[PDB]
Amino acid sequence: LFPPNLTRRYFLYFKPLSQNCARRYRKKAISSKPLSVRQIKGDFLGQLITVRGIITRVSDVKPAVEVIAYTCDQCGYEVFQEVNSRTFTPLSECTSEECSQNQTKGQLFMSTRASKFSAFQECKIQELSQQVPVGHIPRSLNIHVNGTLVRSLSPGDIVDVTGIFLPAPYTGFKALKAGLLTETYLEAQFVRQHKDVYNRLAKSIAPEIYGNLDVKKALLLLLVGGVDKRVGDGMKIRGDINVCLMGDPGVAKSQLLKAICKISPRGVYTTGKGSSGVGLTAAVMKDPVTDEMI
Amino acid sequence: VVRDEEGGDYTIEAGALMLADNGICCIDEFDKMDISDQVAIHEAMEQQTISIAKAGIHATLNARTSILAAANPVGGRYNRKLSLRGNLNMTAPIMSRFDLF
Amino acid sequence: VDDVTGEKVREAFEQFLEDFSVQSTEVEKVYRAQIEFMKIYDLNTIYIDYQHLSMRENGALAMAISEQYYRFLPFLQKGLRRVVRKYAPELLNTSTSTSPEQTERVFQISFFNLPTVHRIRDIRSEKIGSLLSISGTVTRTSEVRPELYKASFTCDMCRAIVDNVEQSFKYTEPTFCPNPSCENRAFWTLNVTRSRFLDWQKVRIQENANEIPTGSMPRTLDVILRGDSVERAKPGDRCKFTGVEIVVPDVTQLGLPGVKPSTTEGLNSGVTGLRSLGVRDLTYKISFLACHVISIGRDQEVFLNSLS
Amino acid sequence: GFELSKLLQKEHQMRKNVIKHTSARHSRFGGLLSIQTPDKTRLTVSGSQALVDEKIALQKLDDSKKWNKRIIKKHQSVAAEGLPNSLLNSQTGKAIFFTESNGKHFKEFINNFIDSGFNILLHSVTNYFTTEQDRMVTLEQVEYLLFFAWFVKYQLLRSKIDNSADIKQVSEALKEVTFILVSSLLRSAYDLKNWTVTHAGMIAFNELLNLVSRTKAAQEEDSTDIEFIVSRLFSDERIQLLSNLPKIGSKYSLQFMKSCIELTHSVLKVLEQYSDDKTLVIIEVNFQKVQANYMTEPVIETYINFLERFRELEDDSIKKVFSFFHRVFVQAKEQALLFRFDLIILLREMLSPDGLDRMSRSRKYVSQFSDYFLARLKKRLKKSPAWFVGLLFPPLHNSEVGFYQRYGE
Amino acid sequence: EPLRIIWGTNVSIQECTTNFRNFLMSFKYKFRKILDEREEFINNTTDEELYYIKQLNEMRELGTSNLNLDARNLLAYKQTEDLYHQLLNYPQEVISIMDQTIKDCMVSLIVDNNLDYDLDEIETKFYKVRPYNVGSCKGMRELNPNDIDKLINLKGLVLRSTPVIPDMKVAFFKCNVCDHTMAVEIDRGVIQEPARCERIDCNEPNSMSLIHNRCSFADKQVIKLQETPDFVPDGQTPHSISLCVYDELVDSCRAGDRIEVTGTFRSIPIRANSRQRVLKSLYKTYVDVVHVKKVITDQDLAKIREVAAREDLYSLLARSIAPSIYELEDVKKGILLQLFGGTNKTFTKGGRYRGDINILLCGDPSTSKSQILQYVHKITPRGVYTSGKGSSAVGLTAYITRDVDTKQLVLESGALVLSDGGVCCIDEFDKMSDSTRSVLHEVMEQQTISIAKAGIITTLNARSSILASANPIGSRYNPNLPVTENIDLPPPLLSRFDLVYLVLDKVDEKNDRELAKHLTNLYDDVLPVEFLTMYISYAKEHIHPIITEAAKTELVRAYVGMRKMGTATTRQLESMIRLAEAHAKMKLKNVVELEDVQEAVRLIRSAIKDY
DNA sequence: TCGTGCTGAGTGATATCTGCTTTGGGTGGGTGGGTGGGTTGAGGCAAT
DNA sequence: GCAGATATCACTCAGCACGA
Ligand SMILES: Nc1ncnc2c1ncn2[C@@H]1O[C@H](COP(=O)(O)OP(=O)(O)OP(=O)(O)O)[C@@H](O)[C@H]1O
Ligand SMILES: Nc1ncnc2c1ncn2[C@@H]1O[C@H](COP(=O)(O)OP(=O)(O)O)[C@@H](O)[C@H]1O
Ligand SMILES: [Mg+2]
Ligand SMILES: [Mg+2]
Ligand SMILES: [Zn+2]
Ligand SMILES: [Zn+2]
Ligand SMILES: [Zn+2]
Repeated sequence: LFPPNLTRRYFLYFKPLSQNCARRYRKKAISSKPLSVRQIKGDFLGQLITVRGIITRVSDVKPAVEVIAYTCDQCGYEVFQEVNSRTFTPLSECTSEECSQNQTKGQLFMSTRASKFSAFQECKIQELSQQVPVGHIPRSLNIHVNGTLVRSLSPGDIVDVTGIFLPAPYTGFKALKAGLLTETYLEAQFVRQHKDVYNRLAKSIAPEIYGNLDVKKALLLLLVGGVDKRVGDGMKIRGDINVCLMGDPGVAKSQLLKAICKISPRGVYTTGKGSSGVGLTAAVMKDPVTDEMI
Repeated sequence: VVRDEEGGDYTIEAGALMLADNGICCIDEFDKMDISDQVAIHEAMEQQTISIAKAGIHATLNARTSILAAANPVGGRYNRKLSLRGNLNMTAPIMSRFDLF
Repeated sequence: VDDVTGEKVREAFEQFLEDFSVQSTEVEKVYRAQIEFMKIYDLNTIYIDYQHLSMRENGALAMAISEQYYRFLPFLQKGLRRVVRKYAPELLNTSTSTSPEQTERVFQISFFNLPTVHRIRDIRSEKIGSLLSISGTVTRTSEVRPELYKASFTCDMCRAIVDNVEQSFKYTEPTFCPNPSCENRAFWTLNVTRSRFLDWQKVRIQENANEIPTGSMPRTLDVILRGDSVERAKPGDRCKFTGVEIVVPDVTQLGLPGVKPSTTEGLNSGVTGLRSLGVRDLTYKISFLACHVISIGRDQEVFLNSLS
Repeated sequence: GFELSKLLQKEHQMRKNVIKHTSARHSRFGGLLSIQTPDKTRLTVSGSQALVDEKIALQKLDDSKKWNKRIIKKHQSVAAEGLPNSLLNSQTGKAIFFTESNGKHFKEFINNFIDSGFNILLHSVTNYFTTEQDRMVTLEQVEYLLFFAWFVKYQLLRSKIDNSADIKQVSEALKEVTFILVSSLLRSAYDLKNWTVTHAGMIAFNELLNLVSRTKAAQEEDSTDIEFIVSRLFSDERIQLLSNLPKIGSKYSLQFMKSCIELTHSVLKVLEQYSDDKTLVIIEVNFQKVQANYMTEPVIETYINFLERFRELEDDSIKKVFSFFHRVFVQAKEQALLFRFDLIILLREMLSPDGLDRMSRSRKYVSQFSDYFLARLKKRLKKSPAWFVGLLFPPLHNSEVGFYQRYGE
Repeated sequence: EPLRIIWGTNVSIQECTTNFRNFLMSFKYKFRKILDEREEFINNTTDEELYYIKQLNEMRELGTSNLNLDARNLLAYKQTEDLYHQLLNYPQEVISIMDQTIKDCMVSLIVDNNLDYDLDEIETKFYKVRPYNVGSCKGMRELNPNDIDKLINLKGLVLRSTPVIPDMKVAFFKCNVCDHTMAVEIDRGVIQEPARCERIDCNEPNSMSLIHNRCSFADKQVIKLQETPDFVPDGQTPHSISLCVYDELVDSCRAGDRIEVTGTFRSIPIRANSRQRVLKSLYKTYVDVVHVKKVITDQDLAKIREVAAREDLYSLLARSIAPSIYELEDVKKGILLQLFGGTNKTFTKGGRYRGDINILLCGDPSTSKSQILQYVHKITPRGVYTSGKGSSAVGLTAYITRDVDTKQLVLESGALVLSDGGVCCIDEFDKMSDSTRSVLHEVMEQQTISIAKAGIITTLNARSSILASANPIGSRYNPNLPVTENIDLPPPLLSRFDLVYLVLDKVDEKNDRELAKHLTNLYDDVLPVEFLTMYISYAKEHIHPIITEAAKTELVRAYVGMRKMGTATTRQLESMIRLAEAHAKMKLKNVVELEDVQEAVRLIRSAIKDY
């Protein structure tokens, strides 16, 4: 009656073969062995492999149709069409046995309330700085995420993604003029993420630095950011303990600055000039391409 | 000179001294105007014509306009002791051009 | 099948144009006098005050013309032509040796003094085909172009002639040859000499700055002027137009000889279903056909003559 | 102004009726209805308006069907037979609009001519073409008959409107020679199957019947002379021809059917009047037998086909068709003839809100005829279960059950 | 008897219609209070009345075709508990049923009540319902395929809206042969065109043509919504979702506004190419909006008029404008009179005169200057918190740019222009280049800015009040030297300002003690701000003082006396006029009395300070 | 009074056919590819 | 190999006149 995929409400994923299991039972693990975008060649197409890299782009979740459902205004019968490619052609005339025996030219109309959809995301993974050979530029590999794995990848993250390396055959006239070159992608299947108190917590601001105990106490107070910010009928009182360290060259200021500034979960070390072209506070620059002040 | 709308070719767009042909033009704060802009109205004041030789637009327009302006002193208030030229940053040519003060 | 309502509106318009009069300082027929004025001075446009229309016939005529103007416009022109024939026969035709170029005069009716004035932001789709007045600032003015009004084609097979073909929005050619024997159905040649053309000018207007909400981008609109109302609006100044709000289709989809077919992220899908649009969809764009334009803002003897 | 206001008020009512079928939301809003029939099956109908009203849902389901049965309409233009455009092929309602002055001048000219010399012209023409009947060409026949009919109709209307004018100005209309000529032309046209001149003769005969009825009503004492003329025009052959005329009219143009309706109504009225007044003799003529000759399936088919175009029809035509329907239904009690299905569909279409105007004169007749027909049909259906299937197929012609089929006993 | 049923479900449409009609017919707000565990708040007048009957009657009297609906009200009733779930899960069918039921209810109300209202107006009017408050507000990053074709609630910031787009509703066809006209409906964006003329006499096939200018049309608009900055998880580019609004909701939300929208989360295919039926497998997601909410009564007027009778109204308002600031009564009073503003004058045979007041707050650093700036910035309906060295000459007035979408030359509104009718705020006036300050010369004098450059010659109205602050050249203010030296700024500029205050942080054993006790309690009643805003708005809109002879007789005296003791120019007299008019506005008087002008002159002398 | 064989007429389905690009521009991209091509100049504004 | 616009041919149906 209806296609089997329509009734399915689960997603099947494959977990790679861990190295420990392979060594335990005297076997070699090809899927779990991490690779780089450089080493993913055409020979690996159609296999379950793992890729190590940094995510550099993610897309919004969009519904990718899997089984379209139509309704005939004459029969009252529903027609289901499987879609398993980047493109499909909608049905026009009913193919039901009722429209055949009566040979009525009933029209099929799409109904999104009965179709099947799967969350879709497209991402990009790039090589780490430790995998690019000298004189070569980093490469990027597209990743497709379907099912429940969507939203498990975010920009700027180091991951070990296992998936199926498949091509994407072209359709229509594009196939003839495109040639034999095939655009490939990765179908994600698994993702692994690479993850006197006062005096004591003061002499530990930069154990390496020797002197400046009171200064270290002040930096600890800065770290705590001690305040209970008070907002009444609109008045706002700042809750930040600013501090400055003047003196002469030689005293341990910059070392203290980088230690104190690494200790906090969030920090930004910059010179008085600012972060590159834009100076400290902010600046408006003409867009090189769009010529719009940004 | 601004590129033509829906065109790759430049064209001349009128200005304040062109829309006021055979009319009176008003400038509120003459002193605050930059020196670069002040010298712009030098040919229109006496020659009564504007000549531009910008991109492939060689032309000689006509602006027969009377210009009336209001200016503040160099400082905050008019100094009785200093002369007119002393009070205003305007130099000899512009002052000579003006009919009355 | 004739349109009874259209003919009745035509008769009412004829009666209004004929018998209407206004008390002067004497009583004189305003519109018969105006028609005589045109006859003497060879004018095409006849200006009609909307308040006069509303005054007469309990306002039913005014309601009919205002609510549905695109529908009733041809009937008004028919009534005007009948009145002109009745009173000034020679005005119908266009004006040492004989001249064979005597074409029909294309009269134009201009309505003004509308009780209400709208804004570009107040334009809505509920009032397409209605008589309304708007105000704006002229931002651009395209050059005057000739517009194909009533074409005249000759068959390429038997060299027949088919005349008085009405062009709606695109280049429209005949379909069936009038000659019973000929088999031609799609091959025609335009007779550019026997055709008729109208002056055409497109004017873009943006809503006046003060009317705009604070910190909002002005909204633009396209206005079409024809006949004697060309090169009246000028860039920069502020003008008051009166006319009919129309909607222009995407003519490329309908099928144009030589041309090939064809913010919102795919949501601007038009309407499909016509036989002409085999698989394509037609999208619309609002415009404005203006019939009246108003500008909101040598020697001694010449000036003295003007002075009263 | 008053006419324009009335027309605008009618258009507003039509717009209000149309608005009831339009959705408040836009086209792409969506919404699918699933209407289940009694045999546990559901059909899908789209549209917002179909959700609330079942009639709209069924109507849309009907319209969605693509296949259409054939309709072949072979019609010949007047130019093919060398005739000019006239009432024969023009629309029933096409009216040439006149200015006040032009209309007044036209009225004055026609009135003067009729008062002056219509009789002499008709006498001369009829004598000349009686001398030359054989070589008549269709054009001349049609023109003469149309002129006669138009002038007689205009004189009748003028007499009805005002009594100042006289009805004797068309005296030659009742003169015997003209009647014989018209009858001979009509008979020849019927024999030779020339439908255009047949239609013209039908119109002329209708006008002659109207004239004779009006003159008899005006002066019954002097009608004794008129009684002579009627005896001639109701000959057995003529009666058969008139009875057959409606039967063939079904498969022809609308104007021919309108003329058939007019002629049948006039003939029935005159026959009833004369039968009631005195003993009608051509063979004594009884209204019952002539009425029976007019009750046949093709006549009802022609009438139904005529009423299918009620949208373009006038009030008088609707009144006349429904008067004949009442005659057949009640006077002769032949309800079996009208127990068809096309009539039911037509009645529902005309009584529907989108159909005939509710605030209209004809709707009274339509509603009354409906009420009566529905009541009688319900009674018969309760009595005879088998009629549930008889409503579709045409009546039988079998001797064994024909009597029971028709009269129910 | 065929049974109408919503496709894919088992809900009878007749049941929905009857339940909704019953709910509308008999619903009292007391049920809503009972549901929310607010039983003790039930009154006997508003909660004992047929809510939606009054709503529909008001609709009819005002001639409107809209009824806003609350889903929680549906939950409150007994018969419409399942209708809430049905509306949530099948929004389109339920919405259509509700619209039709509303129209039927209006018709039945008119007919049964035996009113004289003509049925024509209601019959031809389309009625639409706009449900809102339909549940928790989903995030723009939490919409999954599961939630397709269901009613959701969103909140975001409007980024850009397209112009009005005409959407066809009913098509119009005319036969080319017999000139017969018929109208056909449109279903799912498809014209149900006829194959041949519908007339019987004329049946020529393919002779029907579409008359473009006689088809009925509706309004369509496309908006882009950006999620609120708070929802951003880890500081990336915020996502955006497209919205569609039709009919009334068109031109309801402007660019750069925070709105809450309820609609259906729809999905639609995208065609791969223009000239084929082929479709992409990825569907476009968007929202079909059905409701939008942008995030005076006689009783209030009777209440407001009661405050004006209070003798100590001046002190009350001056103490409520800035509750936190301590012992700055004169500064607060001066600030308050700026919010009210002078009196507007339309004046032909010349130019318009505007009653806008400019105040300068220059003094020692630690005193509450910026705090008052923020406090006033909150109150005013319009205003830009521009600072020193963070704003440019062009940035304040207007910026010439081009519109990419339209490819036309347009101009943006600067800080001063964006404050039209409000009060502009400047923090560091001294730390501003004189090149930019020259812009303010025209704003404070003519209340307009004229720009002529690169083909754009137009004037933008900048009818705004300026409130600036400055700090002394030194670390503090030195009383010994004159004012023109301590604060910087050109001497002439200081004369333009209507009032120029001078607040200094003197050192004392009691003032400092009281201030410390006041700023430490954070770890004499004041009016609530909500009522104060209404007060000032009513005063600014309705009242319009007119000067009296007694005012002039002594205003001439005051101005001549000010000039005699000696800086004092006509601007001071105009400032006195504006201040006297503004103070009268506070007490809701149409005539300026001697007392108000006396207070104005009193304020002016005691601002610079009476050495 | 009527029944049926012959005819012209008109759709329905199916045969060949052209076309399968197309296009200047960065909210169409660069895993679509350069044998499909894109070659300014003035004026305004931030930085200083 | 694929979708769309176009034109070709073949088959079947409602009317017509005559003969039963
Ligand atoms: N108390 C101390 N304990 C340990 N090392 C110290 C101490 N004082 C100074 N130093 C050493 O002095 C050297 C000074 O170099 P450093 O990077 O600190 O420069 P700086 O003068 O502090 O920087 P800047 O002047 O650029 O802010 C560092 O190597 C630091 O190790
Ligand atoms: N009279 C006062 N009332 C309330 N707070 C005060 C007062 N005087 C000083 N302060 C406090 O001192 C601080 C002064 O900072 P700020 O107002 O930014 O000074 P400025 O803006 O003039 O540099 C404020 O945060 C405020 O809490
Ligand atoms: Mg350092
Ligand atoms: Mg400050
Ligand atoms: Zn089907
Ligand atoms: Zn030809
Ligand atoms: Zn037709």
